[PDB]
Amino acid sequence: ALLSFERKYRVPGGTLVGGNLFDFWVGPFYVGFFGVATFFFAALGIILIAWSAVLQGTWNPQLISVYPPALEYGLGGAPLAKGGLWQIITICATGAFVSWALREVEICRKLGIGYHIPFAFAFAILAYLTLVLFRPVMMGAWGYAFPYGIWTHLDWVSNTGYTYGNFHYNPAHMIAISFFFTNALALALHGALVLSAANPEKGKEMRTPDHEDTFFRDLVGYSIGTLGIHRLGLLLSLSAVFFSALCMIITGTIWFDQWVDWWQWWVKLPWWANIPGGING
Amino acid sequence: KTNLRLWVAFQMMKGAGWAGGVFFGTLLLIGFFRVVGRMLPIQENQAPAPNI
Amino acid sequence: MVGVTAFGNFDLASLAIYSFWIFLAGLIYYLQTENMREGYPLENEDGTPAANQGPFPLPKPKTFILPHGRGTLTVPGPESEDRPIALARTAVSEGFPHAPTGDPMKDGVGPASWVARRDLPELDGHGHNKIKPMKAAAGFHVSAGKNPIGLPVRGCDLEIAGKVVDIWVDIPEQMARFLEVELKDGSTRLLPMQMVKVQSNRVHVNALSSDLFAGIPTIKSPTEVTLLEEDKICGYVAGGLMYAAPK
Amino acid sequence: DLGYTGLTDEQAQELHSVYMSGLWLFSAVAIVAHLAVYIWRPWF
Amino acid sequence: DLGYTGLTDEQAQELHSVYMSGLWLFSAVAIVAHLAVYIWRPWF
Amino acid sequence: SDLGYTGLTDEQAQELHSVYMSGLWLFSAVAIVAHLAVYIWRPWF
Amino acid sequence: EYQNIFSQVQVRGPADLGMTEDVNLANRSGVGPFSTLLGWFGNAQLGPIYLGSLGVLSLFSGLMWFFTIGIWFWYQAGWNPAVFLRDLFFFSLEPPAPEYGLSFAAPLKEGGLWLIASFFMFVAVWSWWGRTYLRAQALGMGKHTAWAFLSAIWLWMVLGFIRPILMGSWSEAVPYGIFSHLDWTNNFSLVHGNLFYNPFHGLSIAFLYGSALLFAMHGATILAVSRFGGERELEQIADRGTAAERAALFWRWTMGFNATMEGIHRWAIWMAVLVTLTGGIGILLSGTVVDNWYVWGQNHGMAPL
Amino acid sequence: EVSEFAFRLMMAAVIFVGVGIMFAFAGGHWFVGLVVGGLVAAFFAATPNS
Amino acid sequence: MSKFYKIWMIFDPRRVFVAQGVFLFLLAVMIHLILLSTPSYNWLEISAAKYNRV
Amino acid sequence: MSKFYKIWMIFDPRRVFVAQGVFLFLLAVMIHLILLSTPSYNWLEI
Amino acid sequence: MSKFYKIWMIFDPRRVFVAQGVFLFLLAVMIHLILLSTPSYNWLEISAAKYNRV
Amino acid sequence: MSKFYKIWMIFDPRRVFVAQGVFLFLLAVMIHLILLSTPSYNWLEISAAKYNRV
Amino acid sequence: MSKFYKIWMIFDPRRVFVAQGVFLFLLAVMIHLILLSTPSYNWLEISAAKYNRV
Amino acid sequence: MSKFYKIWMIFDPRRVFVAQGVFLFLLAVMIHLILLSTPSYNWLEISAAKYNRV
Ligand SMILES: CCCCCCCCCCCCCCCCCC(=O)OC[C@H](COP(=O)([O-])OCC(O)COP(=O)([O-])OC[C@@H](COC(=O)CCCCCCCCCCCCCCCCC)OC(=O)CCCCCCCCCCCCCCCCC)OC(=O)CCCCCCCCCCCCCCCCC
Ligand code: BCL
Ligand SMILES: COC(C)(C)C/C=C/C(C)=C/C=C/C(C)=C/C=C/C(C)=C/C=C/C=C(C)/C=C/C=C(\C)CC/C=C(\C)CCC=C(C)C
Ligand SMILES: COC(C)(C)C/C=C/C(C)=C/C=C/C(C)=C/C=C/C(C)=C/C=C/C=C(C)/C=C/C=C(\C)CC/C=C(\C)CCC=C(C)C
Ligand SMILES: COC(C)(C)C/C=C/C(C)=C/C=C/C(C)=C/C=C/C(C)=C/C=C\C=C(C)\C=C\C=C(/C)CC/C=C(\C)CCC=C(C)C
Ligand SMILES: [Fe+2]
Repeated sequence: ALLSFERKYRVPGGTLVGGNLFDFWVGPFYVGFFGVATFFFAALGIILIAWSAVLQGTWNPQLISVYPPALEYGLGGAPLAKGGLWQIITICATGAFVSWALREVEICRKLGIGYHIPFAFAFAILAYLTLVLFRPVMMGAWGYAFPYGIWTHLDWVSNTGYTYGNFHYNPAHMIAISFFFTNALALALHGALVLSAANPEKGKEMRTPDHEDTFFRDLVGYSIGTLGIHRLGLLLSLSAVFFSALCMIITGTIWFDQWVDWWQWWVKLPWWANIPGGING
Repeated sequence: KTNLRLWVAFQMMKGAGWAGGVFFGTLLLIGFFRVVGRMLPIQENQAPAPNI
Repeated sequence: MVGVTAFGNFDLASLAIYSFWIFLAGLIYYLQTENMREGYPLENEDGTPAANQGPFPLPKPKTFILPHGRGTLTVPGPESEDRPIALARTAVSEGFPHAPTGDPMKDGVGPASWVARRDLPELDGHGHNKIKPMKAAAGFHVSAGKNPIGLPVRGCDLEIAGKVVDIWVDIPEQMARFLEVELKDGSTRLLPMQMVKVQSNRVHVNALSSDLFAGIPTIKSPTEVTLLEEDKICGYVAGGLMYAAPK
Repeated sequence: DLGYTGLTDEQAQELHSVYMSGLWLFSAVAIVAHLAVYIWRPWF
Repeated sequence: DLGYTGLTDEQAQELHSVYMSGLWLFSAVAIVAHLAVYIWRPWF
Repeated sequence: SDLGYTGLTDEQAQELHSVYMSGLWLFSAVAIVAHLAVYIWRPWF
Repeated sequence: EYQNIFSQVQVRGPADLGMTEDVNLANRSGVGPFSTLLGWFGNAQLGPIYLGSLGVLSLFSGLMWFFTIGIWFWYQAGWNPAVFLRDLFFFSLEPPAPEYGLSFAAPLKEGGLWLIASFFMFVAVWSWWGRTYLRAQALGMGKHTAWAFLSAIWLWMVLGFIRPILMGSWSEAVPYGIFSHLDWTNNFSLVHGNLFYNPFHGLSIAFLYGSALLFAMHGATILAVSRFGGERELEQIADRGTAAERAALFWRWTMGFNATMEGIHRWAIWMAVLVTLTGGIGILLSGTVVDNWYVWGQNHGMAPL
Repeated sequence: EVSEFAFRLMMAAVIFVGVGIMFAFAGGHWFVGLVVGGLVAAFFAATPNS
Repeated sequence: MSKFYKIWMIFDPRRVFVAQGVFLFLLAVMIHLILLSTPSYNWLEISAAKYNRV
Repeated sequence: MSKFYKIWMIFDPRRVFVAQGVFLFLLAVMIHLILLSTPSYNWLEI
Repeated sequence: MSKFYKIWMIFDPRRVFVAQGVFLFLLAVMIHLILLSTPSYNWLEISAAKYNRV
Repeated sequence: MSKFYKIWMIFDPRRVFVAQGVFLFLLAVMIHLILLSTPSYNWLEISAAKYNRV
Repeated sequence: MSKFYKIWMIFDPRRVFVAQGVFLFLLAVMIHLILLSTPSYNWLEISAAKYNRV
Repeated sequence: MSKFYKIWMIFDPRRVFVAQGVFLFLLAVMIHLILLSTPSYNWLEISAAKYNRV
C-alpha cells in the first residue's frame, strides 16, 4: 500500500473545496473533490467514445473517430450522432483536464512544494483549448476543430496545414519546432549526464556535480548547472507549446494565404528589392 | 433552528455562486473571442472544412 | 522489397513494428524495475509488509561506492525510518490521513517532515565543504543582484524578525543557498534562499511568521551545515506554509 | 453510533429536518416550473 | 471477529438495514419510472 | 502451516468464502434468469 | 512567491578549473569571461574548453563544411553582400541529379561540391562523437552521452548516407539550405504518400511529444522541490532526503506510480533516444519497403479504405 | 508594490511600441520600426535604474 | 444472503458511498445520452414530430 | 426514510451543502444546454 | 475444490472485491455495447421496427 | 511430473495467480474476437440468418 | 551432454522460466497468426468451404 | 586449436550465453522470413499448389 517513507506525509490538510470530506486515498491515488470530478468526467468521455464507435459501426480502435459538427451548424448545438457527441466529449475532456490540474494543486499544497507542475500542465491545457475552443470560436464554427480519432485527427492536421501551402513556412511554427528539437536534445544530454555520473566505469566511485560541470566544460566550454538545466528544460517545453499555440491562433484568423508568400516582405525591402542577382532577382 | 436554516442556505449559495461565477466567466470569455472574431475579416476569407 | 510480404500483409514494416512493440514492452518493464529501488517493499499503515506488492518483482541489489570514503550504498536494501513519527490514525480502515499528535512543525510530520540524512557536510570534488558562509569563502562577493546583507527580515505577519548578516554560498556551483538571519536574541538562523523574496528594502519570508523564526533548527557548528540540518531547516520552513496559515 | 463527523444523534435529526424542509421547497418550485413549461409546450 | 473498518457487528447490521431501506426506495422509484416509460412507449 | 499473506486464519477465510459464494450464486441465478428471458425472446442458436 | 526561475542574488569567486582525473591538462585552455546574463539564468563562468586531437579534427572538418556551403552561397549571390543578405535562407547546395546515381562523376556546379561538403560534415560529426566518448572516459564516467549521440547520428546517417545508397541515388539526400531542406521534407512526405501514416513516424512523434511532456514534468518537479535542495540530485541518489521523497509522493498520489532520482533520468534518456531511433527506422523504410504509406495504412487497418 | 525590474519592463514595452510606430512611420517599412524600437527597448530594459 | 451486512466489515462507508454516488450518476447520464442518441426514444424530437413543431 | 438522518453522522454537513450546491448548479446548466441545442425549446431563438 | 476458501489467505478480500466489481461492470458494458452494435440485437431498433416508428 | 509442485518454491503464488488470471481473460477475449471477425463463426450473424431477421 | 544441469548454476531459474514462457507463448501466437493468414491452413475458412456455410 | 577453452577466462559465460541465444534466434527467424518471402521456398504455397488447395 504505502512506500517505506510515505506514512509521515499523509496528513489531513491542503484541500481547496471540501474538508475532511473527500480527504482520503484510494490505493496510491489521492482522491479529493477534484479527484471525484476528474473520475466522473474521464469515465463519461471514455464511455461516450465507445458509444460513438457503436454509432459509427466500427470496433477497430484505430478507425474510431468522433467528428465535430459540420460548418453549417456554426457555433450552436448539433444532433448527438452528427456532432453533439463531439461537443459533449469536449466538455468532458476540458473538465477532466481542469480538475486534474486542481487536484495537482491540492497535492502540491498538501506536500509543501511549489506549484510548478500545475502551471506547466495549464500550458498544455491552453494549447488544447486553442485548438478546440478559441480558434473555432474566432473562425466561426465548431467544425474547424479536430476529430477525436487516432488517425483522423492526423487527417485534420494534414488538411489544415495544406490549406496554407507548406505549413513550416509559418514563422511561429519555426520557433516552436526549434524549441521542441532543442528540448529533446537537452533532455537526452541531461539524462545521459546524470546517469554517467551516477554509473561510472565499473569499480569507480560515484562522480560529483563537479565531474558533470567538468565534462560539459571540456566538451562545449560551458556548463549551465543543475538548477540551470532544470529551469532550461521547463522553459524550453513551455516555450515550444506557447509558440505552437500562437502559430495556430494566427493561422486562420489573421493569415489567409500561403506562408511562403509571407516571407516575401524581407525580399521586397526597398533597399535590395530590385538588385539583379541571386534567387529572387 | 432558523440560524441553522440560514447557515444551510448560506453554504448552498456559496457553492452555487462560485460555480455560477466560474461558468459565466467562461461564457463571457467565449463571447469575447466570438466578438473579436467578428471584427476580424474572417467573413471575407473562409477556410474549407478540414474534417473529411 | 516493395510489396514483398512473407505472409498475409506481413512485410518488413510489419516485422519492424511488432519487433518494436516487443522491445517497448521489455524496456518499460526494465524502466519500472529500475524505478523500484527506493521505498520498496510496500508496507501497511501499521508498518508491516503489505500482502499486495505489485506486478513488477523487486530488482537485484546494486552498489554505489560513495566518494571520499563515505562508504557504499546497496539498493534495494533494508530501509528503516529510524525516527519516531508523531502521527495518530483517524480511521481503522486504510486510505485515510494520520493526524499530528502535537505540534507538527516541532515534531516534523506532514509538510514539515525531514529525513535522517547523514550528519556530515556535503563535500565537493576536492573534499572541502560544498556550502560555506561568504566570510569563510575567500574571494567570494555579491556580483549582480540586490545585496541582502543588512536588510530587515519580515515574516508573513507584517512584522520584523531580524536582519540578514551573511550569505551562505555553494562554492562549486557559485550560487547563494542560505541567508543567515540574526534574531532579536543575538542568535542566527538559516533560511533557504528558495523561500525568501529579496525586495528593495526588505527580505520577505511568506512561509514563516515572525515568532516562528525562533523555532528554526540551528546548526551545531557555525562554520558548516550538515545534510541532516539542511533537511530539518528546509522541512520546518516549508511546513510553515500549511501550519502557520492562521496569523 | 459511528459518528465520523462529531454530530450527535439529535443534532443530526434537527439538521435533517431543516434539510428536508429545503428539499421539499426546492421540489415544489421545480414542480411549478415544470408545470408551466409543460402547459406552454408539452414534451410527451 | 474479522474487522477492517472498526465497525462492530450491530453497527454494521444497522448500517446495512438503513442502506437496504434506501436501496429499496430507489429501486421502487426506478420501477415506477420504467413502468411509466413502458406504458408510454414499449421497447419489447 | 497457515501459509498466510493477508493475516486471515482458516476460520475467517471459510466464513468469508461462504458469504462470497452466497453472493456469487445469487448473481449467477439472476444472470441465468436474464438469459432465459432473452433466449425465449430471441434465441441466438 | 519566489518561483526560483531567475536568480535574485548572484555571487562570484575564483573560477573553477575542474577535475583532473586523468585529463591531459595541457590540452585545456584558460577560463573565459564571466557573463551576468548567464548568471541570471544559470552559471556565469565560460570555459575552460578541452581541445585535443579529436577536437582539432572536428573543428577542421566542420569549418571546411561551413566554409564550403558559405562560399557556394556567395557564388549564388553573385559575390554581392546585399544579395547575400537578401536571399539568405534561399540559397542551397543541391545533391547530384538523379541521372548520376551514386557515382562521383557529377560536376562541381551540379552535385560534386555537395559531395565535398558532405565528406567534410561526415568527418566532423564522427570525430565529435569520438570526442564525447573520450571526454567521458578521461573523467572516469559512463558513456551514456556517447550512445545517445549515437542514436542522433543514426538518424543523421540514414537521412544523408544510408537511404541514398539503398535507393541508389545521391539525389535522395538532403540539400544544405534553410528553406531548401524544409521543401525537401515536404516533398519527401508527398512522394511517399502521407508520412503521417508511417507508423514509425507516429512513434517518433509520440516520443518527441513525450520528451517535451516528461521534461516539463521533471523540470517543474525539481524546481518545486528545490526548496529542500532537490536540484543536487546526485546526492539525493546517495542520501535520499525530503525533496526526493516529496517528489515521488506527488507523482504517486497523482498518477499512481513514481520514479527514483535516477530512474527518472533513465526514463529521460530513453524517451529521447527513442524519438531519434524510431525516426531513423521509419525513414529507412520509406521508399525502400513502402512507397505509399496511406495505402499501407489502408491495408493495415489504419485508414478507412 | 512593484519591483524596479517590473517598472523597467513596463516602460520598455511602452517605449518599444512608441519608437516602433515612430520609426515605422519615419522609415517606409514596419521592419525599420521593429528593429529600432526593439533595440532601444532592449537597451532600456537591460539597465535597471536601482 | 442474510450475512451480507458484513460487507461493511471490509469497506468503510465513506469511500463506498462516494464511489456509489459517482457510479450511479454516471450510469444514469450514460443511459440518458444513449437514448437521446437514437432517433426513437429521443423524446424531444418525438414531441416535435407529434406536435408538428418542426 | 425512517433513519436517513444518520447520513449526517457520516459526512460533514457544511461540505455536503457546498458540494451539493455545485452539483445542482452544474446539473441545471447541463439540462439547459441540452434544451438549447435542440431546434425546439430554444427559447432564445423564439 | 473444497479448499478454495484458502484463496482468501492469498489475496486480500478488499482488493479482490474492488477489482472484480470493476471487471464485472466493464464486462457487462462491453457485452451490451457489442449487442447494441449488432443490428439484429439492437433492441432499440428492433422495437422501433416492430411498432413502426420512423 | 510428480515434482511439479516445487514450482511454487520457485515462484510467488500471488503474482503467478494475477498474471495467470489476466492472461486467461485476455486469451479468451482474443479468441472470441477472432471468432466474431470471421463471417462463418459470428454466432450473432448466424442467428440473424437462420431466423429471418433481415 | 549429460552435464547440462550446470546451466542452472549459470542462469537464475526464475528469470529463465519467465523469459521462456513469454518466448513460447509469443512464438505459438505468431505461428497461429501465420497459419490464419494463409488461405490454405486457415481452419475456419476451410471448414466454412467444406460445409458450405457461405 | 585445443586451447580454445581459454576463451572462457576472458569472457563471462552469462553474457556470452545471453548474446548467443538472442543472436541465434534472430538469425533463424530472419532466414525463415527470407525463405517465406521468396515464392520458390514458401512451403505453405508449395504445399497448396501440390494438393490443389485453391
Ligand atoms: C524480437 C525483436 C525484439 C528485439 C528485442 C526484444 C527482446 C525483449 C525486450 C528487450 C528490450 C530490453 C530493453 C532494456 C535496455 C535497457 C538497458 C540499459 O539502459 O542499461 C543497461 C546498459 C548499461 O546500464 P548502466 O547501469 O547505466 O551501465 C553503467 C556502466 O557501468 C557505465 O556505462 P557504459 O559505458 O557501460 O554504457 C552506458 C550505456 C551503454 O549501453 C550500450 O553499450 C549500448 C551500445 C550501443 C547500442 C548498440 C547499437 C550500436 C551498433 C552496433 C555497434 C556496436 C556494438 C557493440 C557495443 C559495445 C558494447 C560493449 O547505457 C545506457 O543506458 C545508454 C542508453 C541509450 C542507448 C541508446 C543506443 C541507441 C543507438 C542507436 C543505434 C542505431 C543503429 C541501428 C538501429 C536499429 C537498426 C534497425 O545499457 C544497455 O545495455 C543499452 C542497450 C542498448 C539497446 C540497443 C537498441 C535496440 C534497438 C532495436 C529497436 C527495435 C527493433 C525494431 C526495428 C526492427 C527493424 C527490422
Ligand atoms: C510535410 C512534412 C511532413 C513530415 C516530414 C518528415 C520527414 C521527412 C521526417 C520527419 C521527421 C520527424 N518529424 Mg515529421 N513531418 C510532418 C509532420 C510532423 C508533425 C506535425 C504536428 O504535423 C510533427 C510533430 C512531426 C515530428 C517529427 C519528429 C518526431 C521527427 C524528427 C526528429 C528530430 O529531432 O529531427 C531533427 C534531428 C535530426 C535530423 C538529427 C541531427 C543529428 C546530427 C548529428 C546533427 C548534426 C548537426 C551539425 C553538426 C550542426 C552544426 C551546428 C552548430 C554546432 C551550432 N512531424 C509532415 C507529415 N518529418 C523525421 C523522421 O525521423 O521521421 C520518421 C524525418 O526525417
Ligand atoms: C451500455 O450498457 C447499457 C447502459 C446499455 C446497459 C449496461 C448496464 C449496467 C452495467 C447497469 C448497472 C446496473 C447496476 C450494476 C446498478 C447498481 C445499482 C445499485 C447497486 C444501487 C444502490 C442503491 C443504494 C442506494 C441509494 C443507497 C441507499 C443508501 C442510502 C440513503 C444511505 C444509507 C443511510 C445511512 C447508511 C446511515 C449509516 C450510519 C450509521 C451511523 C448507522
Ligand atoms: C469479446 O468476447 C466476448 C465478450 C464476446 C466473450 C468473452 C468473454 C468473457 C471473457 C467472460 C468472463 C466471464 C467471467 C470470467 C465472469 C466472472 C464472473 C464472477 C467470477 C463473478 C463474481 C461474482 C461474485 C459476486 C457478486 C460476489 C458476491 C460477493 C459478495 C457480497 C461479497 C460477500 C463476501 C464477504 C462479505 C465478507 C463477509 C465475511 C466476513 C468474515 C467479514
Ligand atoms: C560570410 O559567411 C561565410 C561565407 C564566412 C560563412 C557563412 C556561411 C553559411 C551561410 C553556411 C550555411 C550553412 C547551412 C545554411 C547549412 C545547412 C545545414 C543543413 C541544414 C543540413 C540539413 C540536413 C543535412 C543532413 C542529413 C545531412 C546528412 C549528411 C550526412 C550523412 C553526410 C553524408 C556523407 C557523405 C554523403 C558523402 C560520401 C563521400 C565520401 C568521399 C565519404
Ligand atoms: Fe534532473
